[PDB]
Amino acid sequence: FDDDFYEFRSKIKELERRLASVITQGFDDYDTIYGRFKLLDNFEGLLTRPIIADELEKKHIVLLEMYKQDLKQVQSIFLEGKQFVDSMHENAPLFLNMPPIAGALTWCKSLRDRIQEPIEKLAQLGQGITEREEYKDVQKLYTSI
Amino acid sequence: FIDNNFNRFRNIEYSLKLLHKFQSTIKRDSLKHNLTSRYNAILHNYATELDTIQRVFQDQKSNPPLVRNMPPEAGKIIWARHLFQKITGPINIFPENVINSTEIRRYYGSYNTLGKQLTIYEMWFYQDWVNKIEQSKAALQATLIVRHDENKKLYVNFDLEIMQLIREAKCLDRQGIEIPESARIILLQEDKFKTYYNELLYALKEYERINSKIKPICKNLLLPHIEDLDLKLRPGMVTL
Amino acid sequence: YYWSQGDQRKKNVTSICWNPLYPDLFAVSLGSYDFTKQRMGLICLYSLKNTTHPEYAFNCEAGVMCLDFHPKSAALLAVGLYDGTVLVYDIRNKHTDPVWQVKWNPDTSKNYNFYSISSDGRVMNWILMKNKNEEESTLIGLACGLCFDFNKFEPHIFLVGTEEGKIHKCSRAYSGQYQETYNGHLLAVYKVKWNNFHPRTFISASADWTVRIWDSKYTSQIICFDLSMMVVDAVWAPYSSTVFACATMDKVQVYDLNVDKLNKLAEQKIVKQPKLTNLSFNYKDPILLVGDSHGGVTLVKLSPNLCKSGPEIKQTEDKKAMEEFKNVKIE
Repeated sequence: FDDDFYEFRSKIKELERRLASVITQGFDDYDTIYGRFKLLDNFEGLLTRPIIADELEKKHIVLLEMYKQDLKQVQSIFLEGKQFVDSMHENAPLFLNMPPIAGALTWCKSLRDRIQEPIEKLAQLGQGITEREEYKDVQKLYTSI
Repeated sequence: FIDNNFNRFRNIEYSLKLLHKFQSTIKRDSLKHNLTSRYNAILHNYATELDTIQRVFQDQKSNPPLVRNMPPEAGKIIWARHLFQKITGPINIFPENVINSTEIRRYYGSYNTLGKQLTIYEMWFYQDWVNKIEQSKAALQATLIVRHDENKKLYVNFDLEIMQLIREAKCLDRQGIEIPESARIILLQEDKFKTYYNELLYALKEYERINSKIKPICKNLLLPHIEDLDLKLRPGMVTL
Repeated sequence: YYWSQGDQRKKNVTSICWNPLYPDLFAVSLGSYDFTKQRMGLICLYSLKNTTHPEYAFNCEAGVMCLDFHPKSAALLAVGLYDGTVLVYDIRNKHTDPVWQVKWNPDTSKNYNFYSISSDGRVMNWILMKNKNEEESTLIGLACGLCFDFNKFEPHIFLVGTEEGKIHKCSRAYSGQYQETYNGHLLAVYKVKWNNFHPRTFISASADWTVRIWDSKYTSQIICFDLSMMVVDAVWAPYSSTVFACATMDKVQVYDLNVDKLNKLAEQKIVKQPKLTNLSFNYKDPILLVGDSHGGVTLVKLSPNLCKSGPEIKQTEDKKAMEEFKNVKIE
């Protein structure tokens, strides 16, 4: 059994290393949230193997930190005009097509959906950490948001 | 080959490796006799190597041409420590095989004298070194390091502080010496200072490139924009 | 006789290397102590038939070390900067830790990977087709030693001698896959090479002046050989003979284990200039080239010791088996 294991663990781990390199590729491939999440919803049948959870449990922390920034960036976009154009809950009505309150509500709807999307992911595994403590810390804040 | 026990090598300790090779021979107490005659060659070439070590120490660390990333003091104390460790091997192999004849003890006397002297000299270098930084900081470096600013170019104010604390933390960590809290934190702050000075360097060079391209034409739409690109820095922000 | 003193009268030779693409081409690196002269850092290039002075050079005030060349052919030049950064230059053209070692990993499909061991031990590696090279690509391996030798046949595996007195081994799949240590003599080793012949034989040399035949197939070293000046540069000779060489203090001690015992086969002091620095043998001719601590260059030729031509060639695998026999003898 232990020679079985000496050989098999080393080799199966070298294969888990291709899997971990593709955990790295997760970000290494795309620049945008849904490119990254194309690749993340790509790794669904991945969740049945507790060999990826190693580099997951490793990479999860930094991934959570990066994701938390993006949600806070969305909140900053909501409450403050961004650099490329002024975007705010006030929504300065430069041009009117439908009610101004209506346009502002559409903007806020888009943003709240953008906020809800990552939250559900973290409770999961392929895009989450199975509700670790760091997740609860991020979660209280962004739930308040 | 009992003579070859040394002759295979020009070093005592490799002769001792061959002595350790000779384990089937320990059944007969006649090699031990030749071993007893050879213990003197052991001690004598040990003495030769440490006399070379002595002329080495007499040429203290400042004399040889050192090429590295270690301050003179850290290199000095580490070279003294390494010489002490190089001496320790001999002075420890010395007893328990030739204690009976005590020639080894006669030589261990001088070697232990050299060791105590090395301890004292290291202590002196440390008196010159350890609190040197504390004095430097508490006098002229920990009193609100002035951030780098510009009048015509970037003026560095505490580059010396930067380099000093860098080398301090690096060598203390490498040699396993305790780093004071003050040293560690003014080091972190120097890391901040250096990163920010590099970024401001890049920004000023950007303005320089833009001006290098504007001035060939001297257009009166971009020259006033250049004038508008002027800013003012008050003393309150020199500690940001 | 090409004894180059381009500036380098106040410099000190840090490295000498040859070129496979141009077998008649050699590149040298030096470090200067006097800043009152031409420039800072050094990479000099010159051929065997060219004028004594370096024919081509690269001018800047940047101290440059950790020099290596493009593996397929001399088209790209890589250097590991003193501040942990890395630079690359087109040859066909006009961090709180320094880097210690550098290596190309030849991937013929495209650009060729770059590995730099830093002065703390940790290894970095990356490569990018855009060479203006951007260190944005990066990978980090938990490495403890400074000079990492790689396995000739299987480049992913590597070893190193650490200051802690051991010789670690590992590979590229995991930086923690195989974290045992070679304990041939178990000393603080600072040099490693590999026998450029049939076996998977390597060598590791310690601060305690000890040389160590790490046979990859073993955990206990073969011939725990032993000689002063083993801290410094060691090398396998570009001959069929497994010739060894150590060199400091304008003195070279040379071993031809293919014809004699582990005692030194030759030794030579040089009176040209004191404190010989880095050397270079080329396979073509025994015009051995060397630098000095004064920055100058020189060369000599001793052809009678070229080759023995019968025992070195096909009896060398038998000689390595004989070294393993000497191990059984040690036991």
